[PDB]
Amino acid sequence: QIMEPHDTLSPAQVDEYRKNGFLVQEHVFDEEEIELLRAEAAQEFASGGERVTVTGIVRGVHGCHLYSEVFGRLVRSPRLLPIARQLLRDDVYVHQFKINAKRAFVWEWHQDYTFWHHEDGMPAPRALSAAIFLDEVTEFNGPLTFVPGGHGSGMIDADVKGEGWANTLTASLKYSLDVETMRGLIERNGMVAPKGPRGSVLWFDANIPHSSVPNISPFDRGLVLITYNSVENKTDVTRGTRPEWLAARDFTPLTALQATSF
Amino acid sequence: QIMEPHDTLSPAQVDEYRKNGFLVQEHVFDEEEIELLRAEAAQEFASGGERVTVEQNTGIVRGVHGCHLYSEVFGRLVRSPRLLPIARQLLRDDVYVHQFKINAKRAFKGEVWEWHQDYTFWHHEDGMPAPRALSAAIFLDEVTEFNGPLTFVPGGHGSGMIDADVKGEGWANTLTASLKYSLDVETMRGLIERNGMVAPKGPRGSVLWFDANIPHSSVPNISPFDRGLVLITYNSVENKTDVTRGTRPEWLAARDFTPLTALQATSF
Ligand SMILES: O=C(O)CCC(=O)C(=O)O
Ligand code: PRO
Ligand code: PRO
Ligand SMILES: [O]
Repeated sequence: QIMEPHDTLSPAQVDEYRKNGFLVQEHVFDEEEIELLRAEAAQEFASGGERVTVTGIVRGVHGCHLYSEVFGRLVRSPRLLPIARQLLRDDVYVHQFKINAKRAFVWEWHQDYTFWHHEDGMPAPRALSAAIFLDEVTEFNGPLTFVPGGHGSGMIDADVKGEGWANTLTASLKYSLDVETMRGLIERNGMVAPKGPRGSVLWFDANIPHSSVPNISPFDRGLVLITYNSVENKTDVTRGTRPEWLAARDFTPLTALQATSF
Repeated sequence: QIMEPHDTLSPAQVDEYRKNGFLVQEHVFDEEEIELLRAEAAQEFASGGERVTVEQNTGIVRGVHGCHLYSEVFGRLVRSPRLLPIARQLLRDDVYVHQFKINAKRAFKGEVWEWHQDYTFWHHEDGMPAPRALSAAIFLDEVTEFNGPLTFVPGGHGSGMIDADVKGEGWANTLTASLKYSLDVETMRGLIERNGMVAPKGPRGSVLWFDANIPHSSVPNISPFDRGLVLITYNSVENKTDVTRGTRPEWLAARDFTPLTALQATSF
């Protein structure tokens, strides 16, 4: 049995990711694969307990690669792992895994690294996220939106609206970026909401500012977001404040799935 | 503590490797790193017992095999961030060590390596099912025209297995001056008349990457200079050898196919 030999990004793709802070690869996973991932997402939303977040409809579920065999395999996929290694220039592990159901009918502006630095003791922004598109992403179903090049600043200041971690994944975020700071970033660099078909992968930098608007449209915008971190960049578990299913503590380097008879 | 971020080959470098079947990177390891490896090699030649091979005319050391299984230093080298990411890159897979050897090719007494493709050996002796493997040869000494450099047929890997005459049952003569698989003389001449021969040179600490199927040879060293090479053969995990058709011990042909991970920088 055989897996396709590992594909990595071209030098122009790597340049684009480094310059913009994001990159889309279209049609990484096929329809049948996506539908497997959608079924498992639905299982996780149904049975995830305290790892589910909520009007009261599912907003997200966290940590599923620790609890689902299917998602545990996904993060080792040869479509994903080799690019994560290549971009981070290290062995890698999963810092965070989440499925953000942007149901058919806000995430405020933020840099992920800001969260992971302060909540989890991530020492440098040497991490990224791969967002797998379970639905077509269009202009109308609340696409992730970025300030391109906005990661080159580094961490940007934000008020800490909370003395807990409950508000880290609510509509009102613990470390939101203010209107004055964003207006500046946006006037300088612009805003971009990358689009793509079901099965695409959107890669984005831990430090890139991003947001998404409410989805009142008729279509869902399900994303599976896998955050890969450099093993060298492992979080300081002594500054960590969160459960495992938000901030991993097993730093074992990931290895790629091989083709087996089962 | 910080390891330098993993460096991979450029697209030009990869293209050169695929087209020629070999590639030199100069100055990968520094003198002090090489000296550590030289000292460990000397330990392995002194204590490897049955894993050590000697030259026939004289009894001086020819080779030692499997050291990554027995030396911690050599166990870490194979995981080095200077080596592992390139092997992963070139084999487009996770990888493991099929074979590890140190070929000492001393100053005046070092003997021939006749023309051979490594893959021919690994396929028939060890059950490697495709040539999706490569060797990284670390230069413990400057390799020059005169100290018996590995010599290749550039592009000679792109015909698969070439036809060889087999000498005997068993495997002792896989490591000798006269090899169990010797190449057909007219096919050799034809290969060479169309592709030429090249002996890559380079300073101490270089790495010479070469394809599992590239024809290669080396002459005796009559310089007053050693040519110690540490040869690490990485194989694709997908391409793991079929251990049911395997005829040799573990220190010639690995059985543990666990994918390798890179060394990190720790406080010890
Ligand atoms: O449409 C979505 O929100 C993606 C699919 C999903 O999250 C689910 O199957 O429950
Ligand atoms: O708390 C966290 O880590 C995730 C990622 C940024 C917003 N919510
Ligand atoms: O027997 C082997 O495996 C090595 C490679 C060719 C010569 N000796
Ligand atoms: O080799």
